[PDB]
Amino acid sequence: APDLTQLVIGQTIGPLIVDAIDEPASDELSDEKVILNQPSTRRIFNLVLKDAFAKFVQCPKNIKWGVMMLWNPALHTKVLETSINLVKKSGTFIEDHLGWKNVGDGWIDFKANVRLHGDYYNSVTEATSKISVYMGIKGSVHVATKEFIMRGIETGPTVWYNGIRYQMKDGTSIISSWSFDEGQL
Ligand SMILES: [Hg+2]
Ligand SMILES: [Hg+2]
Ligand SMILES: [Hg+2]
Repeated sequence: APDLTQLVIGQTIGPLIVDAIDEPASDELSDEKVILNQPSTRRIFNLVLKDAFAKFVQCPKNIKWGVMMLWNPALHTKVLETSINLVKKSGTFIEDHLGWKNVGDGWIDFKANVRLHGDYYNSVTEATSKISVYMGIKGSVHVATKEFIMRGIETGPTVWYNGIRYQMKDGTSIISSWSFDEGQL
């Protein structure tokens, strides 16, 4: 297990470089009447890390959050399920800030800064680590028809692992792939 607790910006550690070191329950979400009456979407955030990162820090390659987002006059977020690699019930999905406007025909266009978190327990070291994903999302909602369109991720996703932002040694992302498609776990 590498010691990742005393790092500085710019350092190389194994196959990685350190880019940064200072990381930045409503009843409504569980009421099928609210879900019926409001624009909502159920999505999976599927994260696949590169092998060299995953093996080095001893964190599994594939992490998934099953989430819901709901628009309710505003943007409400909830983790429904996580992949079995994350500590049970440790997943969180939070909206930090939101901007929106009416664009006519009863549509609203929005951008939000959101973050996912979860804990991972290493059974060899018996230590728990924190995974964080920051992203800026864009969407559109139509309250009358209850339509919620996810129009993509504009900033991020940016992964922090135990409060450190890594890149590969060659400056590329530690992420192999990600998706934020409709679905549930
Ligand atoms: Hg990880
Ligand atoms: Hg907010
Ligand atoms: Hg990670």
